[PDB]
Amino acid sequence: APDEITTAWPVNVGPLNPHLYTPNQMFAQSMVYEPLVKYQADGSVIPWLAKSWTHSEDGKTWTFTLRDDVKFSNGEPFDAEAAAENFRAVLDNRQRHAWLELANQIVDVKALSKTELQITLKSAYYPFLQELALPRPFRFIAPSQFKNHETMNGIKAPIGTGPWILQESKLNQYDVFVRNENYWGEKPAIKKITFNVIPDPTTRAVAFETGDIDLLYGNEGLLPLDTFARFSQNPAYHTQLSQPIETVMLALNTAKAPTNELAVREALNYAVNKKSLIDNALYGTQQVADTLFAPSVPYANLGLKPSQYDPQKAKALLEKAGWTLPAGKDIREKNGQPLRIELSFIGTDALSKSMAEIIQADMRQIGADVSLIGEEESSIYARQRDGRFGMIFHRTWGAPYDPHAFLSSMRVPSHADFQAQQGLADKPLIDKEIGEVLATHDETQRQALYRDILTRLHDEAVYLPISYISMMVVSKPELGNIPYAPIATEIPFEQIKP
Ligand SMILES: COc1cccc(CN(CCN(CC(=O)O)Cc2ccccc2SC)CC(=O)O)c1O
Ligand SMILES: [Cl-]
Ligand SMILES: [Cl-]
Ligand SMILES: [Cl-]
Ligand SMILES: [Fe+3]
Repeated sequence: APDEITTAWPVNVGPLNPHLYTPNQMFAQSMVYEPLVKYQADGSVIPWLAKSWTHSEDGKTWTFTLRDDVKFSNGEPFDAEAAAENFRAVLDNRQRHAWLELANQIVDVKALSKTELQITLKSAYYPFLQELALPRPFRFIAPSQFKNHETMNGIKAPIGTGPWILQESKLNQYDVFVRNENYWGEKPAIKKITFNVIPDPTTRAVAFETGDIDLLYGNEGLLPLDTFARFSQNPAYHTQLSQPIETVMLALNTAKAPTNELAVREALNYAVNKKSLIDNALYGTQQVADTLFAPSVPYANLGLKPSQYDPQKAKALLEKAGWTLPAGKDIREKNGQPLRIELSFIGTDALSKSMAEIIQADMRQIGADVSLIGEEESSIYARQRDGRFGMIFHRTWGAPYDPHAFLSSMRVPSHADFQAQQGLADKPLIDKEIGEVLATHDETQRQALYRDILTRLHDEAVYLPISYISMMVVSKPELGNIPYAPIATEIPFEQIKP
């Protein structure tokens, strides 16, 4: 049928517990579960499950007036008690949500009536509404589907208020969603969506070519980029490449030799020809990045000075810091110690491996010996959390996370950014200012704090920005134009109209 589509994802969507993370997939949680307020491309939120709201003068007490016509997909009512119970269930697992500062800011949540929901905060937390709008954890499952009045230990059926319902799941095979015929809002034109589980990018491309699937939708890893380019010229297909959504970069460990030295990090930031990397490894499909955040990101248009590709300058910086070349050797030494840096990445990720090889080659040209450490995903994440890396591939989070939530998370010791920044003398000052910028409502001070944080991170060369990457699409032409969601990690299936 023309109102049924088949697409793909590298893994299953997961159990669709609205309040937990891996192996739950965010786009799928957002298909079934809904927020109080909904994020818009212009950075604002609109009323959603909450039709209106007010707050006290000190900005600590918030009162939401909820819709009274919304039902969970199983018929049960959505009301303020249901919402309040969801906030309780999330915060009963509060430690797990440390990365998201709203989870530490919420003091109290209670239903004042069927339609009035009161939320109290520790402080006037300015990104309050934006974080309520995220795919997780603050979305709502039917309280009847709690397990012993909790969700942190599992749920029963994944019953949301959203436009899609999970029909069935087969582990390592597929997931099937259908349209919610009792949805409170606009009904999707598509009636059924099947997700084929296809972990390999080449196999996803082949699946599209043979006609097994109708739609591919994802970031730069969706399919081989040379294949994507070929597809974009093939009149039998339709392809799309969005405007950039987030940054891909290296994080450099300021607490580990030799990346503990500023001169070394500065030299590394001059050593990479990013334009050539992109044209060589990314088939020319992405944009060069000079800064942690693109100048188009809120609060990030700061006139930060780019470190352009300049091997001569990279060498000079290293020479001045005492890293010089021994007779008949291409790798620099200082105090007998070679300039050796470990670059860790997911070993089975062909794109990461390709970029890593380019980075290694470019840095060898200025006398730095980069050793490639390709490992399984679990081992790489363990390295991120504990700072067992010299350089590591990393990325920002896209809207609405960038920049406030990404910066917020830099304070959390179990994250790559904290670890990479751990060796900076100004790290406590940075973490203090990150705390302040989230709670300030002096707009002038807020901009000044973002400027100081991002400028320190830039001047200290904590990162090696590589690319601003885009969303891409491959689809059967009959599906028409495929729209993008304001939230970079969501997929607007309900907006597709064949
Ligand atoms: C595509 O994945 C993301 C897209 C945009 C933002 C994030 C950041 N996540 C931050 C929290 N995760 C950790 C991380 O991505 O660094 C998930 C998480 C939270 C608490 C405990 C464990 C984990 S997975 C290690 C948001 C989320 O997953 O809901 C993403 O992981
Ligand atoms: Cl989890
Ligand atoms: Cl995952
Ligand atoms: Cl139970
Ligand atoms: Fe995450």
